[PDB]
Amino acid sequence: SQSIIAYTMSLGVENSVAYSNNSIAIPTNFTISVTTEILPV
Amino acid sequence: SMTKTSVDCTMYICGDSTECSNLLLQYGSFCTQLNRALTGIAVEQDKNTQEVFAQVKQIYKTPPIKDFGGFNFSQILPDPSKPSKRSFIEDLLFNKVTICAQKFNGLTVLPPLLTDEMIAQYTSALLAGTITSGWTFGAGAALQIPFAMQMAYRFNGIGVTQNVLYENQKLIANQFNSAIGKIQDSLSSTASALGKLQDVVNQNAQALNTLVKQLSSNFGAISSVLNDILSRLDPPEAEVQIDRLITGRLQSLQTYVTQQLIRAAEIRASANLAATKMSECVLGQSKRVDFCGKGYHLMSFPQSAPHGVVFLHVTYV
Amino acid sequence: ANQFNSAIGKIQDSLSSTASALGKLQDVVNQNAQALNTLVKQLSSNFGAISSVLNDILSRLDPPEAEVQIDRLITGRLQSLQTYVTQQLIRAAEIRASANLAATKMSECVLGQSKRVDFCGKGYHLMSFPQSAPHGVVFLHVTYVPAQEKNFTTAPAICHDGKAHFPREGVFVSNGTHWFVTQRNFYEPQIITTDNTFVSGNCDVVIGIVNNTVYDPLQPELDSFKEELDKYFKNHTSP
Amino acid sequence: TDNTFVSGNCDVVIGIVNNTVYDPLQPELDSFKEELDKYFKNHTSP
Repeated sequence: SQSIIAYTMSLGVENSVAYSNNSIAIPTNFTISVTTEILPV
Repeated sequence: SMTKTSVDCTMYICGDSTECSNLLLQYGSFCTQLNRALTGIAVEQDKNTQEVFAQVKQIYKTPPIKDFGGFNFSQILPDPSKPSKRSFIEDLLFNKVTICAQKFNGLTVLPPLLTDEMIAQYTSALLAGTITSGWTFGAGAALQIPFAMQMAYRFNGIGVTQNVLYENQKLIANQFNSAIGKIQDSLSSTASALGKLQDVVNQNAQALNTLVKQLSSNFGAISSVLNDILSRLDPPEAEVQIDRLITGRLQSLQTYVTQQLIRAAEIRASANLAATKMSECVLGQSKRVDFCGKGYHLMSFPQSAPHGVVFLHVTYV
Repeated sequence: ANQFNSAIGKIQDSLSSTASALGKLQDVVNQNAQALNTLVKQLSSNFGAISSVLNDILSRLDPPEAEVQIDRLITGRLQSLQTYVTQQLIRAAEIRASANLAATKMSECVLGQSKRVDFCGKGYHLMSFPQSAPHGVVFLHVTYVPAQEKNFTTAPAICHDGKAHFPREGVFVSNGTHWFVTQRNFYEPQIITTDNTFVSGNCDVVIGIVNNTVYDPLQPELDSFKEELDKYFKNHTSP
Repeated sequence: TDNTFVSGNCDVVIGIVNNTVYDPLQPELDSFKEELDKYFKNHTSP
């Protein structure tokens, strides 16, 4: 029941920013993230 | 980016000829390395376009209410009445900078993975996140901030105390809105304004025009046309004349691919500069001296353009 | 400490589980393998000569014809090295560029802390730890990423006595009944004081300004001395 | 005294100039001398 399908690519998940002239979002908690980046020398 | 070109050397050198094709097999990988080189260049064109424009994994959208503290972004933001989400300044960018023979001579041009609307959609997301949320959506979760409160931090970062914005906000908004009117007028008035991108379009046209014209070049043979050699000479003399065309057409492909690899390094370098300005001028505020235009950097507004990116840098002078 | 220790456990698992994880260095070995394989394979190519083997020319042809066939192999093999070395100078420019980026990330990410946006991983750069790899360098970038956002009501400035108070560090935020200053990279509320803010101009020029009472740490410190001052005079009226 | 900080004497700085540095606490203590002195003046009358 599997087959190769063709589709228009999604650019990312859609997200409208809740912008207002009297509201601000502030992070109440945080992530300390370790991210690998590899460069040839 | 620059025009994605795939050239099948099998048809370029030995266009519709089995006799010639059997002679090109005597040179082997020369045909292979030429196809691999142009395929690698084409693959890197989507890498360059994504490294510069695809810096956000969410499709950010602008609010229905445009209360940005008096700052008028209507010339840089999308226009829903249009079939594509281009701004007034982006329509000037694509209108100021502007084929059959190429495809007929074995030259194939590949479409970008991000279309002219998809590149403009990432530009719209970069504009929406920047104006509604500042740098925070690039470095983590998108944090909403009123744009006039965003500008105060911008001024603090360049050594201007936050009171200078709010005590002069009407003058600062009038200076930006008047300067954006001058961006529209300047870009609509000068034909050579996008000369940085017109050099990419002109380089691709001159390179592909040299690559097509070189098929008519004799290279010392009795004719440039393989069918005129085969129509006049037998299997002994025709191969001697065709080898002149194989060597010369082969040199014309190596000349084209060498110029495309060297120009691909220029486009890689320019896309890397655009990637670092997209992060540091658009997705942030740069304390780097003269990196996001002349003056003390407040912020930059990205706009898409033919084969490139246009930065509208806002600086305190 | 648990966040770093758990994230390093995830770096170990990711690097041990995915074969393509080091693809940026595997492309160096793969490019050199394809380049050197094409460079040797082309010695078997005829280039238009009667044979790819130089001894097959010398075994069959005299001093007149053998020189013509040998020049076919010299020209083609010479084009093989010119194509190879051209591709090696073009690739060496990519290795120089990537080594210069790694050198600037070593100095700014390992030898220091980088304020450059997205130069030392995604997030606010804390530190980077170098690890060596075949033909390259691996940077383990540690970044602070804001994760749990909460929406608050906010104001550009506070009005106290007809004077505009602006934040020193932070933003003005409301819990719904009270106002506090907090830093834009972590929600920690602080009392709106005369030390947390600075004064500039009247309360009419700031669009969206709000009214509240700004705490003066010196006010109870001098009011407690006002009652001592009054007891000092009362004590000296008695003798 | 809040806009500036102290470091060393007035002889070590080449080109230093004389001025009066305002102390925000000085008028706050001068008002305590004026209250004290007016309480004493009134207390001589009864």
